[PDB]
Amino acid sequence: YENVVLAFMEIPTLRAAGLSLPIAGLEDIVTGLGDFHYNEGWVDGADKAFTISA
Amino acid sequence: ALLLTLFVNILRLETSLWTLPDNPLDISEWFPFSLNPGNWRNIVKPFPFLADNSP
Repeated sequence: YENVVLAFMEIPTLRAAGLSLPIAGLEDIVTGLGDFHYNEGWVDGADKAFTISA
Repeated sequence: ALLLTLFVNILRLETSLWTLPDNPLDISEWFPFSLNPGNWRNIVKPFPFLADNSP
């Protein structure tokens, strides 16, 4: 039972579909990465930040 | 073992609701209108299990 319950989180994003970005020409045009993209990235856990706020 | 471990995480990333067969990497299980892979970014190449001679 230890580290089974509430031990992991996945947080999604709008990056694939589209967003405005703080880059010249992208501030008012919705653009996304495309259907082909990198899927996941591990947030580093050595200081336990995810237990204060994920 | 590696291709199934990859495939199970591809199913997760394409958010599939498909029930696993007894062997998920047998192509005979993927059709008709079963796996519905037509929109996917990534897939595993299926193969017959009795021919796999890897250690």
